[PDB]
Amino acid sequence: VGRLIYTAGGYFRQSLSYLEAYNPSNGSWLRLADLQVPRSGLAGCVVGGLLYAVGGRNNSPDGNTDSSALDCYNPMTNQWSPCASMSVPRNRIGVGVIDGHIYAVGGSHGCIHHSSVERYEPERDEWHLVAPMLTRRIGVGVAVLNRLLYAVGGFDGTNRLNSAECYYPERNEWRMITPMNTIRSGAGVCVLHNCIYAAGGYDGQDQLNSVERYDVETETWTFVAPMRHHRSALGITVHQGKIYVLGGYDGHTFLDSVECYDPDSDTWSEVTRMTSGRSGVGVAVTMEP
Ligand SMILES: COc1cccc(S(=O)(=O)N(CC(=O)O)c2cccc(-n3ncc(C(=O)O)c3C3CC3)c2)c1
Repeated sequence: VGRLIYTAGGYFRQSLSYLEAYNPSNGSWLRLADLQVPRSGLAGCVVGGLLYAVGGRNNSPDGNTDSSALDCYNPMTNQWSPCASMSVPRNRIGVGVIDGHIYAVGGSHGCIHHSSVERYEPERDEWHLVAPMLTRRIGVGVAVLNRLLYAVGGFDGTNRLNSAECYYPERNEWRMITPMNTIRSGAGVCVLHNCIYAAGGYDGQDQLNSVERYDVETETWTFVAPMRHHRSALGITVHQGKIYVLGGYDGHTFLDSVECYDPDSDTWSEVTRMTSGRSGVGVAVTMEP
């Protein structure tokens, strides 16, 4: 009990510093301490009850600065603290947590599209590079299932991708998995039960409302019910057995819509609205502040 969905950063006209937390138990939103530096295209995650904001870019009227930053938010104090920075700036990043360690995957630095991957050790406050992906990927969806790390879709600098790959930590090795049925860059990727879900994204022509899931045992991708809204650069998380998608861009509007997927009924429903429309947020779940 007592866990909230935190959304950090994002974009609307410029990169944002907002940290806001939604309580599914009562529908309330809380505005919390702003990020020290505005950022869009970041990712969020939680280790040990602390929220981490990783990478992104500060797009402002006076600049576009890609971020190598790792910042830690403590709900007990409502304060952000800098942690060790990554080896390289990573905008349009994806992240995943394995056994208390944060993996930062891909992303861009200027016109460079990274295949590199690095791993953070909170206990030592250190990053170290691990094996790079087989493909350069920005706008990459990342999730962890059964202590394996998945990198899904994205953009390699020439093509948006339907491909996906998996990292096996004990071998420090990446291997391709079955590709998705749809090209997706800037999708929301998460894990629910024994499947990796890829929701939304951009296929090179349109923002998508379709959603597909990879069953790690059968190695197949299957479509589930589509979202009500097409969206790219959405936030996503799982809470109490349901997927939540937050914001994104539908080709016309920066959405404030938050939708919730119930896997038992295979249905999406609108559950709340963010306080303002935005895309490119980082999202994670931890205890209320
Ligand atoms: C029109 O304004 C917009 C519209 C949507 C999002 C933003 S954003 O400020 O949130 N943002 C812009 C940036 O960093 O350029 C961002 C963040 C994460 C990933 C991605 N991402 N990565 C690759 C692709 C693709 O086109 O294949 C995309 C885009 C999402 C499909 C972009 C600004």
